[PDB]
Amino acid sequence: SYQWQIFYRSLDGSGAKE
Repeated sequence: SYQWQIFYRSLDGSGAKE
């Protein structure tokens, strides 16, 4: 239920960090 948990999940590597 979060931006990443919902988006990043689909994104191979959203966050720049490892």
